[PDB]
Amino acid sequence: KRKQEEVSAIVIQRAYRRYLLKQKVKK
Amino acid sequence: MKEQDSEEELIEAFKVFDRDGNGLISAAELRHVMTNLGEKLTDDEVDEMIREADIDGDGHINYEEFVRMMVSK
Ligand SMILES: [Ca+2]
Ligand SMILES: [Ca+2]
Repeated sequence: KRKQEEVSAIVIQRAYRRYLLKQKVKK
Repeated sequence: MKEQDSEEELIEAFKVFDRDGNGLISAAELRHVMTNLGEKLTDDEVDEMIREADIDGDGHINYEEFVRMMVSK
């Protein structure tokens, strides 16, 4: 068992990053 | 570095994550969004993320917990 406390954070952080890059069209 | 200020954005993600619109994110609700967003997660993988965010130990992610998870390193 590794827990994945850091990795688990990336899974959620990355998921939100895409949502912003998609929603935040800017132009 | 910008986490506490993310509230403006972190608050928008809630309405998008909370399909029930009750103000609480469960393990089935979160995994549901991950699928559409383009992320495959198992029932165990998701449940592990809920506990990490669940500060009250009820099995649901609230606003105070949402920011914490986002502002967690
Ligand atoms: Ca809900
Ligand atoms: Ca809770």
